[PDB]
Amino acid sequence: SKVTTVVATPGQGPDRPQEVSYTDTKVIGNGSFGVVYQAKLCDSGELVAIKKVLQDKRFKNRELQIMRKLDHCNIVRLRYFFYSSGEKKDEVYLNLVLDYVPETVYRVARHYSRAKQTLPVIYVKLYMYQLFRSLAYIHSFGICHRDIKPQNLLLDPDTAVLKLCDFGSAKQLVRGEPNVSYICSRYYRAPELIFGATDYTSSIDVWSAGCVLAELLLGQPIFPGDSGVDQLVEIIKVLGTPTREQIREMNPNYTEFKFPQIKAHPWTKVFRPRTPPEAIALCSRLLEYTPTARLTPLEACAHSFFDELRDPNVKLPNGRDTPALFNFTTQELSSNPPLATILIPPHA
Amino acid sequence: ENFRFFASRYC
Ligand SMILES: [Cl-]
Repeated sequence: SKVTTVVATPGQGPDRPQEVSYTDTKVIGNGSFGVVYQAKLCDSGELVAIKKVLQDKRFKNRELQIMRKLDHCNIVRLRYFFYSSGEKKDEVYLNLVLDYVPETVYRVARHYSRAKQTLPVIYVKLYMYQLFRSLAYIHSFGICHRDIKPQNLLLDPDTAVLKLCDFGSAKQLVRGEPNVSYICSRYYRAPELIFGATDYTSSIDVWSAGCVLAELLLGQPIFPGDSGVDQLVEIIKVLGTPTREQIREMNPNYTEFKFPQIKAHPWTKVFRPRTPPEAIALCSRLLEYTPTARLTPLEACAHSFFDELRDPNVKLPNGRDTPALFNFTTQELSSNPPLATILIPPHA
Repeated sequence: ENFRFFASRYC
């Protein structure tokens, strides 16, 4: 067994560097600045993932600064960080040591879809609720993730615990300070991003979250396409042509362009006939052109679609307890504190 | 496909 030691700083708690030892290193994925490793910490036996991110000498790394201040059961935990060399010669890389989670929402979704089966709705409810909580939490700091997609939703399939990860695009949005439009991944981008807006809000994450919900209900992405124009055609086929008033809420530079002229498809026909009507209702309040008309994450947690999760006797299909769903904090509740009446049921 | 990890219990 090859043991490796490094000097590293705890992700949370005091800034005192400590000796960290790990072993059982093995490649588990590919990253944008080098491959991603798994390792086992010698002191606890816990598995971690180690991701390289490449340090800017001019700026503090934004992802590291965000990760150090987040503490939530549905967000991946930063255990340690340290600097090293790596792929490119002479380059210094930031290494983020994250708690390892073995699967993703995308893996589970593809497993059902390949089998031509639909994900059981109880899991759709559990996953989407946990994602909306993670989003309520980061949004309460003003932090927008900007790359919500199924592959960024870590999942422990045994316990049904979901954790949001990959904050490499996240940013604290400030009104009246522009943001690059080129973030968020194909299939999940809000139409104001497709239109190249620089003045969007955290509601781009809610659109992406609606895309994930629709995907879980359909067994395939709802707005596929390799170009923004192909993606927009799929959006227009569902929502219909945006009005000039809607376009001006998305990007007013686009109001006078020629768009495909298409009537909205009825929401009840977008999904299979036996899709639960509350899921369709929820989806229709997330996939809205007007960004301010989309539900907030906290409003989405309180939606009727999630009422089964507030039932005292709800259980996982495998017979286990559901994960923690009601340990809201003042921080997490701050966008609308008296939603706790729905959010925290009596037995909590 | 577009998977995060190389390995999975579902493949
Ligand atoms: Cl994945």
